Amino acid sequence: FVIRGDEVRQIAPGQTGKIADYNYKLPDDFTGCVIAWNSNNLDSKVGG
Amino acid sequence: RLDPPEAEVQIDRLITGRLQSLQTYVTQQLIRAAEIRASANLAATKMSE
Repeated sequence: FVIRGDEVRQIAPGQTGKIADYNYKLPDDFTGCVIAWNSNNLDSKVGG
Repeated sequence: RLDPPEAEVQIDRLITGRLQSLQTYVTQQLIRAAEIRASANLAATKMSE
């Protein structure tokens, strides 16, 4: 998915925040990895 | 007062403390029971003899 650059932290397990609370929550015992990379150039439009 | 993700640590601390208390109590009871059983064997011998 695509998220605001400041919300990446919220993706950690057992953490609060709007995204982790009402959009996508990882289990407290999550086992795996998280990949996040800047997509400004490919997802940012002059008109928004 | 705490979100479960961090409250689990406090719960674990309390569980460890109470479990240690129970183990100490049971060990004391075992030793006391051994002593009382020795006394009871002596009392039975005294009764018989």
